[PDB]
Amino acid sequence: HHWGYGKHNGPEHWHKDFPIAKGERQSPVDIDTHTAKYDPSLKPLSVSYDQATSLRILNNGHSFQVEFDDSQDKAVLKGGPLDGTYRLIQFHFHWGSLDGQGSEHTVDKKKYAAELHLVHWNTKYGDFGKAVQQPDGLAVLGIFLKVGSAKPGLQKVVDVLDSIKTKGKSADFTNFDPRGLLPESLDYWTYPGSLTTPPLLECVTWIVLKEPISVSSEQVLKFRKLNFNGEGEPEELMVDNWRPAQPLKNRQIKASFK
Ligand SMILES: CCc1cc2c(cc1OS(N)(=O)=O)CC[C@@H]1[C@@H]2CC[C@]2(C)[C@@H](OS(N)(=O)=O)CC[C@@H]12
Ligand SMILES: [Zn+2]
Repeated sequence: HHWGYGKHNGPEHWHKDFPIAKGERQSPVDIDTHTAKYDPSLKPLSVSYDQATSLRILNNGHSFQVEFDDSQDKAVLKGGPLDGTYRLIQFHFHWGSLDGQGSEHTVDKKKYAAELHLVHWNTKYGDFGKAVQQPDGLAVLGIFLKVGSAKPGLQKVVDVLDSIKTKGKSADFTNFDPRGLLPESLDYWTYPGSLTTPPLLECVTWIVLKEPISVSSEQVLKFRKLNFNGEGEPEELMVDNWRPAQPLKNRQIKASFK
């Protein structure tokens, strides 16, 4: 009886195995745009993905993830609210069964069709497993997806999903350029939070971009053909793998823009 997103093991159950689920800096949250305050102390944000080295794509049983070589400073996030250098380890998505839901963060209670998370760890802690034990160990760049025009830079991801339909399947996924998944503007909101799945560790500086990317209905439909189950098990479509907004508690969301 492991955690997931079903009726009997979904987000409302997670606290029993992971009591930090009810903690003081849980994610995601609703971003109330009128209350977020512009912070002119924020330094410019820096997304340096030109030397990114993608390796593999994996169906992990709750989403799919594209993994990178993080054994060197090759794809890094710096600047913004961050002190130091954070290395890209993987990206993944959360999405809905219908276009009206799927994102984890919301904006004035609006849900997007999906949300991309580019996960990075602070190089001062040496490895990802040590970084997640630190309050400033991770920086996750969140990007909303809305349904409209296709995102050309996403198509290479969508076309390999057939090959990783079920839990535990992976495929070679080299030479993928994550710059093709970014919107034009790097305007963002930032706040201190957590992993949005178990173990729910409170180790993340969240940086959520204001501008969504557009993906086509066909692209998102292919996400919804994935399976939570393993091969040869009853088919359970991988949809609605998002955690709802959590209490903001004693936090302020800051904006990089006026
Ligand atoms: C190093 C601690 C640890 C973290 C994570 C996992 C296993 C982990 O190891 S363990 N021993 O607890 O099973 C698998 C689930 C992973 C999580 C790191 C944070 C992850 C990438 C999440 O990223 S997110 N949504 O941006 O917070 C979604 C999947 C998460
Ligand atoms: Zn995520």
